[PDB]
Amino acid sequence: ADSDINIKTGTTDIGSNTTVKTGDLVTYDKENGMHKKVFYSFIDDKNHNKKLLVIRTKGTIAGQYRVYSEEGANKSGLAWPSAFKVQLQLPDNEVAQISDYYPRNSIDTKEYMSTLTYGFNGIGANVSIGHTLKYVQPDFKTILESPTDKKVGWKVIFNNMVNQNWGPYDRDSWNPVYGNQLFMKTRNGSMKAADNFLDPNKASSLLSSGFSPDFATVITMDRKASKQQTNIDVIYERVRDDYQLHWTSTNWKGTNTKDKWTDRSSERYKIDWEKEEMTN
Amino acid sequence: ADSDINIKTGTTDIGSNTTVKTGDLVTYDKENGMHKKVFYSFIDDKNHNKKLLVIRTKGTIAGQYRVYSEEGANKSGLAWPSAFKVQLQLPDNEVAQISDYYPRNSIDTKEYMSTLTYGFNGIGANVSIGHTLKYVQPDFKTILESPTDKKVGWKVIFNNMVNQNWGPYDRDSWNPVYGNQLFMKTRNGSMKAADNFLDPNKASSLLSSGFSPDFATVITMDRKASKQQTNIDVIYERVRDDYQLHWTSTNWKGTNTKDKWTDRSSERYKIDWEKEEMTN
Amino acid sequence: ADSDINIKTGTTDIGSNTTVKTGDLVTYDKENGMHKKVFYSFIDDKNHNKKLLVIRTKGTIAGQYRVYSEEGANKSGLAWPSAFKVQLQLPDNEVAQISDYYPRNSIDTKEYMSTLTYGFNGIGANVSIGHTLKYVQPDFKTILESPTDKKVGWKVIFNNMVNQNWGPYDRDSWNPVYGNQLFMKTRNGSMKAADNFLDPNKASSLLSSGFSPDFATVITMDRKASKQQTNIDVIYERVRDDYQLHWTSTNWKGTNTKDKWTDRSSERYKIDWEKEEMTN
Amino acid sequence: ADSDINIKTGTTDIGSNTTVKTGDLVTYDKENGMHKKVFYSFIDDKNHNKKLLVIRTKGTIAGQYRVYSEEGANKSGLAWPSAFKVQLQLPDNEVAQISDYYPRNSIDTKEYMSTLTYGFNGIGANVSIGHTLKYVQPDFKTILESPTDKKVGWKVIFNNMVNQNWGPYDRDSWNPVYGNQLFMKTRNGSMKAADNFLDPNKASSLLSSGFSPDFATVITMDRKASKQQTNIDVIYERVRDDYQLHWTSTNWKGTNTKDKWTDRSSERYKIDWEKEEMTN
Amino acid sequence: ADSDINIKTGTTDIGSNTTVKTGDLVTYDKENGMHKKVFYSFIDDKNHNKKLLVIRTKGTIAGQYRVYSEEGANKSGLAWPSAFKVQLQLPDNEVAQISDYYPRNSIDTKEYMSTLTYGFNGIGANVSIGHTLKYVQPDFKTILESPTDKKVGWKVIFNNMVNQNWGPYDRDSWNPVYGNQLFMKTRNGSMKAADNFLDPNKASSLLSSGFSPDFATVITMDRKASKQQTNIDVIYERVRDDYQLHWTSTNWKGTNTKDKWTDRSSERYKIDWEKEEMTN
Amino acid sequence: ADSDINIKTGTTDIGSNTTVKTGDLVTYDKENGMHKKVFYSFIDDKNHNKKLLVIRTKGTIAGQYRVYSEEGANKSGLAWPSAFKVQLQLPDNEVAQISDYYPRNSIDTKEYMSTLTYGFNGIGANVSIGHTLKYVQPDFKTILESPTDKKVGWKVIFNNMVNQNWGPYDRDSWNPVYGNQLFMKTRNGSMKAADNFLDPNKASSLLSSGFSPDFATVITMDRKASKQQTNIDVIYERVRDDYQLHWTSTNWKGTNTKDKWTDRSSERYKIDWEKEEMTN
Amino acid sequence: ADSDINIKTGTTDIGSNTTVKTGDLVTYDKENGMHKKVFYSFIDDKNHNKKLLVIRTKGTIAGQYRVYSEEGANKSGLAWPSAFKVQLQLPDNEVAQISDYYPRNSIDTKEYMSTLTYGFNGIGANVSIGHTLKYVQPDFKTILESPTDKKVGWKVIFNNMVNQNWGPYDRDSWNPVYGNQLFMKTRNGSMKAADNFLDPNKASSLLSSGFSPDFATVITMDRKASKQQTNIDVIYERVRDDYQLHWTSTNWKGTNTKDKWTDRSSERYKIDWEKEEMTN
Repeated sequence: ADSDINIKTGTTDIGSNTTVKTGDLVTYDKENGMHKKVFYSFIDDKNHNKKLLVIRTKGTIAGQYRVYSEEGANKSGLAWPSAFKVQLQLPDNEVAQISDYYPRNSIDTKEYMSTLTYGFNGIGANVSIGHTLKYVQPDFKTILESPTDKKVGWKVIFNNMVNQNWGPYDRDSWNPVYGNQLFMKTRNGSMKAADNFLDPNKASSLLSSGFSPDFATVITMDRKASKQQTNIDVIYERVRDDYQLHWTSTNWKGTNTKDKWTDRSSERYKIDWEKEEMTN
Repeated sequence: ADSDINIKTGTTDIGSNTTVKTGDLVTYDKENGMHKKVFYSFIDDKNHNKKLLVIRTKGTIAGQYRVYSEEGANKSGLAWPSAFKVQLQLPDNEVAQISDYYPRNSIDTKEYMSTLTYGFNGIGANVSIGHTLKYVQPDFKTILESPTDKKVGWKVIFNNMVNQNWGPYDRDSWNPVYGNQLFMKTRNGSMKAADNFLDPNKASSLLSSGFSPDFATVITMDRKASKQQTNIDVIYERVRDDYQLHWTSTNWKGTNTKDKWTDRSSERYKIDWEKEEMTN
Repeated sequence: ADSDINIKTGTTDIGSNTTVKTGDLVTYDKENGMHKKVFYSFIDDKNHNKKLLVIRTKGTIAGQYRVYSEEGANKSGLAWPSAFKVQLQLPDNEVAQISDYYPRNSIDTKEYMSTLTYGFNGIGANVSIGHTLKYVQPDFKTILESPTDKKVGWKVIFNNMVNQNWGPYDRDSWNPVYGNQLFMKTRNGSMKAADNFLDPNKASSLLSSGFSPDFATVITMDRKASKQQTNIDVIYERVRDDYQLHWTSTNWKGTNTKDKWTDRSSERYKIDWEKEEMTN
Repeated sequence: ADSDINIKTGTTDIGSNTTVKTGDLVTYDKENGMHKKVFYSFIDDKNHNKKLLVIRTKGTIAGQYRVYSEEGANKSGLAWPSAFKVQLQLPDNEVAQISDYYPRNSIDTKEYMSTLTYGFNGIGANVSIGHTLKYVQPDFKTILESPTDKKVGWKVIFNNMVNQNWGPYDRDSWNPVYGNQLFMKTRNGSMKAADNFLDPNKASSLLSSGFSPDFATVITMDRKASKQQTNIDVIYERVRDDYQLHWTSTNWKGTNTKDKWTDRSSERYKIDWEKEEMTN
Repeated sequence: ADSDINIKTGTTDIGSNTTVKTGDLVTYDKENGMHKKVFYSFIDDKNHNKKLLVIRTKGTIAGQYRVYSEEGANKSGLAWPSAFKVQLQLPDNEVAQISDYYPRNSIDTKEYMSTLTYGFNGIGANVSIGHTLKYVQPDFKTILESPTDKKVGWKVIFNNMVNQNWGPYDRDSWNPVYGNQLFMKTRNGSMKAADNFLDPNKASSLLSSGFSPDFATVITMDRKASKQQTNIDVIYERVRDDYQLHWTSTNWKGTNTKDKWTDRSSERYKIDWEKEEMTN
Repeated sequence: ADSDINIKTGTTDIGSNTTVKTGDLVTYDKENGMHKKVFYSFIDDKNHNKKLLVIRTKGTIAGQYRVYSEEGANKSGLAWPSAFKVQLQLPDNEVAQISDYYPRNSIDTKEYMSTLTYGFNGIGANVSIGHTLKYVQPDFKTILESPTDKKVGWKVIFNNMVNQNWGPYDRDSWNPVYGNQLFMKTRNGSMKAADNFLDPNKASSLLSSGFSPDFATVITMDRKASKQQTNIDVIYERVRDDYQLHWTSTNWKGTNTKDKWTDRSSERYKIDWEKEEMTN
Repeated sequence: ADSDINIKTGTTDIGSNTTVKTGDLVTYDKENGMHKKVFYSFIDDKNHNKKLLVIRTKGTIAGQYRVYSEEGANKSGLAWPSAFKVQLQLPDNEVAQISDYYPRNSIDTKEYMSTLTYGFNGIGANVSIGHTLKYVQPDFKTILESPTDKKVGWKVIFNNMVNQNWGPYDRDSWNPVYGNQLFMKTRNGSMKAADNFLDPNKASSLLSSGFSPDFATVITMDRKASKQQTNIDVIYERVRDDYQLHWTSTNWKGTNTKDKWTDRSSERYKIDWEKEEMTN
C-alpha cells in the first residue's frame, strides 16, 4: 500500500511519540442477555490536526435459540436469532464526527470454468460443452450498514445453513410438501412436535451460543472546540424469527416468519476530551 | 523489488528523519448520501527535490438500491448503483502535479488445461480431446481511469452477479422469453410487481450498503514556487440504472436501461504548502 | 486491523513500559484425573483506567475411554467422553468483571459449485445439471458458551467420527439392523462383546488420551475499589456417554445413551490485587 | 539467497550509512497521452567502487481503445494498443554504463499429468490411457527486451484474451466463416457496424484505461571520470492495431492488421553526478 | 492469541531481563540402541512466583527392523518397531510439579463433499446422488499420553502404511487367502522366506532408521521449599512386533503378533535448583 | 535450520561487525551480444580463518533467435539457443579455492494417486482400477554442473515447450509424417518456408530475448599466503541449434540438429586481496 | 514451539553475548571427484555447561553417470550413482560426544478419499463405491542413518524415477519381455547398444551432475577435560550400480545389479578446543 508509492512504511501513519490513554467499560444487560464492552483509546498527536478516539465495540449478543411455546403434540414454535446489530449513534447537536470504521464492505468473487470436449468412437463423433461456477457462502454475513457523519452501524444477517449434510436452506426456501425445512430434524417423524427441532449443537454456533462483535470507529473532534465534551449512544440488538412446525397428518410442515421480535440494549457514554476519559 | 538489485531494502524510499504533518477532513453530503473523508499528509524531506502530499480519498458512497416507483401490480422499477467513481482534479492554472497513485491497473490471468484420452473396449477404440479454461470474476471491477498531469480518477463498475445460485447475469444479458433477469426474484411469480425484486441481502453488499473507497494520490510541488498555495477539487459520484420489470400475461420480463441518473458531490480544498495544512 | 485505520500498529494496545507479575498454580485431581493449571498475569498500566488480570486456563482433562462393565459374552458397555467443559465463575458479590475472552465463536463457511453440461451424439442431445457443496467437519467443536458479567465458560462437544474409514457416525445416527455403530469394531463378529469395541488408537486422540485446554479470560477491577480482593472459582468437567452393544443372534447392535455421567472438579482461588498475587 | 552461503543477511548489500538524494520528475505528453515520471536516487557509498543512480520509470501509457473510423453501416474500424514499450537509451559517447535492471525474463512452467485406467464389466475388459497438461496464460506479457551496455528496454505485448467467456483469441486467430473474432460483440448481429464492438469494460483493463510501468535501471559511473555529467533519453511508446469488421451479407467478418500506428514520446534528462541531481 | 485481547504481544510471556543457565547431557545405551539427550534450561524470573526448568527430551530411538530368525525356506520372522515411547516420571516424594508440556493432542478434521446431478437424454431422465469424504493419514501418530502432576509421557504408534503403492495396511488387517500382508514383498513368490520381506528403504524411515524425539516439559518448584533438590527419571522405550510369514504350498501367508518385546532405557537425573545445574 | 539445534538464529553466520568492500564491473561483448556484470564483495572477518570474496555473476546472454538462412520457398533454417552456460575458472597455479556456490541441484518430486472403484447395475458388477501421476516441467532447467576446487559452472538447458497450446515438443521428438514440429507454425501451410516459423513472442521468452544469470561463488584465500593476488577467468556462452524445415510436396517436415554453433565470451579479472579490489 | 509454553521466543536458545570463531576447510578428491568442505563454528557460552562445535558438512559428490564399457553393438553397460553417503565418525577413545544433528527422520503422510454414489435411470438403480489414495514420491530420499554417541551419518538413496513421462521405475522393477527399463531410451530401437541409454539431461539432476550435502552435527566437550583435543574423521562415498542392456533379437532387455562399486573419501581433522580452531 504505502510502500508502493516509494514512501517508507509507516511514514503516513499516526500515533508516534505520543501517549494514548486507553480504557475499558463493561456492562451486562441481564434482561436481553447482551454482554457489552466499549474499549476506547484517546490518541493525541501534536502533528494531527484533530484529536482522535477509537471505540472498540467488543462484547457478546447471546443467541437465544429455544422453543418458546408448544401447543399440543402437533404444533410447536422456535425463536432463533435472525440478525445481530451494533449501532453507534452520535447526537446531531455535537460537533465531533465519525472519521473511519472497520470492517467495511468487500467485493465478492467467483470462479468460472468452461469445457469443450469432443471425441470419436470405433463413427459416433460426439461433442460436449459445459461450464461450472463456484463460490463460497458464509453462514452469516457481516454487512456494514451505510454510515453517515453522526451514525455508523453494522449487522450480521443469516445467509443460509446446511441441515444434516442435506441442502443449503434459507429463510425464503419453500417446498410444497414439507414447507421450509430449515430446522426440521425429521420429515416423517413420529415424535412430539416440541422435540422435532434440530439440536443446537448441530446448527451453527452463532444461533445458540451468540455472536461476539469486534468493530472499530474512530471519531475526531476539532481541537479548538468551544466545549470539549460529547455524549455517545451505542445500541446492540438482535432480531428473532418465529419458526413454526406442525403435522399435516402425513408429514411435518414448517413455516418461518421474518422479524418477529427485536430487543435493543442502548447505553449512553459521556466523553471528556480534556480529561481524556469517558464514563458509563 | 529493491533488494533484487543488491540495494538494501528501504534505501531508495523517502520520509526518513523527517516530520510529516498528517490531518483529516470529514464531510457528509446528505442530499446524495456520500460520506467523505480526505486524510492527507505533508512529507517534507530535505533530500527530496520536491515537496510531497499524499491524499487518501477514503469515505463511503451509499448504494441507494430501492424501488423508485410502481405503476400498478403489473409494472415496477428499480434504481441500482451501476458504478461508483472518485475523481481528483487540479486546476490547470496551478503548478503542482500529481506524482503517483494507487491502486493501478493489473494484468489478468487465466488457466488453460488440455486433455487427450484414448481407450479400448473388449474392438471399439475411441479417442477423446478436450480443453478447459478457468478464471475468476469479481462482482465489481476497480478500474483506474487514465490519469493525466492534473487529473486522476478511479471507477468501480458492475461486472456481473449470480442470481439465486443460477447464472452470472450482467447489464447486457438478454433472454427472449424473460428478458434481463438480473434482479428478478421469480420467473412465473404471482405477486405484485413491486414485491418481485431480489432481496437486497441476497444481492452483493455494494449494491445496497454502499462502497467505501481507499485511494491515494501523491502530488508534488516545486520547492521554489512563486506562490505556495494550490486548491484542489475532489468529486464523488455514483451512476444508477433503471431496472424495470412487467408482466407479459404469462411470465415476468425485465429490462435494464444503462446510466439513467448520475449524482456528483464536489468539494474544493485549499492547500497551504508553507503552513503544511489544507482546509475545507 | 488497527493499521487499516491509519493508526500505527500497536498504538492502541496496552502493557507498554509496565511490569507484569506473572505466576503459575498447578493442581491434580486424582479422583477425576484432571490436571489443572491456572497461569495468570497482573498487568498494571498507569494509562489504563482499570487493573487487569489474564487467566490462562491450561491443563488436561483425561479422556477416560474404557469398558466399564461386561455382562456375559453377549453384552458389554463403554464409557467415552462426550464433552469437556471449562467454566470460570465469579461471585456476584464481587465488583470485578470479566473483560474479554478467547477463543470465541466463529462463522462457518461452505463452497457451492454448480454445473451445466449439454452434449450431442452422432441425434441424442442430452442435458446435465448438477451442484456440489463441500465443507470441513472437525471431530470436536470448541464452542464458547454464552458469557455474562461474572461467568464465562467453554465446552468441547463431539461432532462425529469416521469408523474404520467407513462413514461419519455421530451420537444420533441409527441403522435399523445394526443400531448406532459409532465404536463397533465388527458387524458380524464372533468375539466376546467386551472385545468388540474400536481400538482406542483407531479412535480420535481426545477420546482416550484427553483434551488439554488453552483459554484466556481477562478480568478488570476498578482502581479505587473499597476492597482489593476477590475470590474466583474455576470448574473443569467431562461428560461421559454409555455405549452399549449386544448380540441379536445374527449381528451386533449398538445403542448410545447421552450424558450418563458428569464429574466436576472445582477449585477456588483468592486474588490479591494490592499484592499482585493469587493463591490456591 | 545470501543466507544460504552462511553469510549474514544484508551483508553484501549496499547503501549502508550513506545518504541517498532522491528526486522526482513528472511530464505529461498531451499529444500522445503518456503521463511520465522518472523517480531517481543517487546512492553514494564510500565502500562501493562506482557511484549509483537507480531510475524508476513509473508513469502511465493511455490505452487509446476507440473506433477510429466508420464507413457506412457495413464497415467500421477499431484501434487498440497492441504493445506498450519503455526504452532507456544512453549516448554511446558517455562513459556511464547500465548496471542492472528489474524485472527480468523468467522461466515458464507447466504441469503434466498422466492416467492409466483399466476396468472389467460383468467379460468386457477395457483400457484407458490419457494425459493432461495445464499452465497459466497472462493477457499481457512483460518481456525484457535484450539489454546492452548503453540501452535497456521493456515491452508489454498482447498474449490473448477471452471474449465473452468464449474462446481465448489472439491476433493470429482465424475462422473461415467469421474471421478473427477478437473484439466481435455479436456474430449474427443486426446493428450498425460501429456499434458491434466489444464494450471496453468487458475487455481487459489495459486495453482502454492504460498500462502503468514500474521498471528500474541502476547506472554506474566511474568515480574518477574526467567529466561527471551524462544525458539520458527515455522513450515511451505504444503500438496500435487496426481491427476492421464488415458484413458479408450473412454474418460479420473481422480482420486484424498488426502494427498499424506507433507513437513515441522521447524526453532527454541531464544527469549531474557532482551535484547529485538530474533535471528535465 | 495474546494480541487479540488488546494486550501487546509478548507482554504476558516470561523470561525477560533474566539469565537462563542452559545445559546438555548426552547418553548412549548400546544394549538397546537409544541415543539420549536431555537439553535443559533454568529460567529464573523475579516476577514469576516459581522457578522454572524446561526439559528438552531430544535423542534417537533406533528402529531395529531386521529378520530375527528363520526356520527353513518356508518360515521366517521379522521384528519391527510398533511404537516408540518417552516418559518423564518424577518421584511422588518431591514437591516439584510438571507445569506444561508440548506437543499436545490436537483435534482432527475431515472434508465432506456432496453431489446431486440429474440429466436428460434425447426421455431417459436420470438422477445421481453421491458424497465423498477425505482426510489425511500419518504413518505414525504422536499421541500425548494423559499427564498427571508427577508424570508426563508421549508415544508414537503405527497408524498404517502403503505396501508398494498398493493398499494401506495396518496391524489389524486380515485377508483370508494371504493373511496380513503388511511387509510381504511378493504374494506368489518363489524365493526363500527370509528374503521375502519388504526392503527397509521401501518402508517408512522410522521403521529401520529410528525416531528422534523433540518434546518439552517445564517443571516448576516452590521458591521457599525446604530442600531445593529433586531427582528425575526419564524413560525411553520401543515396542517391537513379531511379523511371521510362511508358505501354504500355494502362496505366502503372513501374521502379525502385537507387543512381543519391549525394551526400556531408564536414566535418573539429579536437579540442583540452588546451583542451577542437573547432573547425570 | 540453525534454530532447530537450539542455537540462536544467525549465531553461526559470518560478516558481523566488519566492513565489506563491494564493487561492480560491467562489460559488453558486442560480437556475441553478452552483457556481463561481476558484482563482488570482500568480506573480512577477524573471527573467520580465511578471507572471503563472493562473486555475483549477473548479466544477460541474448537469445539470438532468428532465421539464419533461406534457400528458396521450400527450405529454410532457424538458429535458436539450445543452452546458456556460465563458467568461473581459476588457474590451478593459484592457492585460492572456491568455497561455496548457489544455486545447487535439487531433488525432484512427483505425486502418485491410485483409484479402486467397483459398482453394480440394476447384475452387471464392474471393477475399475487406475493410477495417475503428475509433476511440473520447467521450460529451461538450471543445472549446476559438477564443481571442483578451481572450477565451478552452471548451465541452463532446454527441457521442452508447448507449441500453440498443442503438445510438449522437445529436441528429440519425432513424428514420421511431420518430423520434429518444435517451431512449426503450420503443418499444411502454403506460405514461404522462411515465414513458417513460430512467432518469437509465442515461444518462451528465453529463446529470443535472452537469459539473465544470477549465480554466486564465494572463494576463500589463506590469510598468510605468500602472495595475496589471484586472477580469475569467467566464461559465458550459448549453444545454438539448427532447426531446418522443408516441404515434402504434401506437408512441412522439420528436423533439428543439436549443438551446431557455440560462442564463448571469456574475460580475465585480477584480484588484489590486500587492496580489496579486483579490476577488469 | 517455545512460545507455546508462555516462554519468550529465544529465551532457551544459546549463543547470546558470546563470540563464535567460525572457519572453513576445503578439499578436493580428484580420484573420486568429491568436493569437500567442512565449515565449522566454536560456540562458547559461559552459561552453557559444555563447549560446542557445529560441523557443517557441505560439499559435492559428483554423480558419475556414464557408459563404462561396451561389448559390440548388442551389449553395453552403465554405472550410475545408487546412493550418496556422508558419515562423521569420532574415535571411541575421545570424550567428546555428538550432541545433535539435522536433518532428521520425518513422518510420512497420505490422503485417503472415499466415494459412495448411487443413481437411478429412466428402473436401473446402480450403486458405486470407490476410494482413492495419494502421496508424493521424491526421486531421492534423505535418510538419517541411526546415530550413536560417536558416529552419525546420512544417506541419500534412489527412490524411483519417471522415464520419458512413462512409468515410475525403480531398481527392483521387472517386466518379463523388456526387463528393467529404468534407463532404456527405446524399446524396439535399432541403434548401437552404447547409444540406447537415457540422455543424462532427461534423467534427474543428481544422477549426472552430483549431490551437494548440507548437514550439521554439533559436538560438545566437557569443559574440565584433561586434554582439550580430539580428532574427527568425516567420510563421503557414493555407491554405483551396473545397468546392463542387450538385444534379445526382438527387443532390448535391461538388467540392474545393485551396489557394484563404492568409493570412499576419508579425511581426518584435528580439533583444538583451547585455541578454537581445527585443521586439515
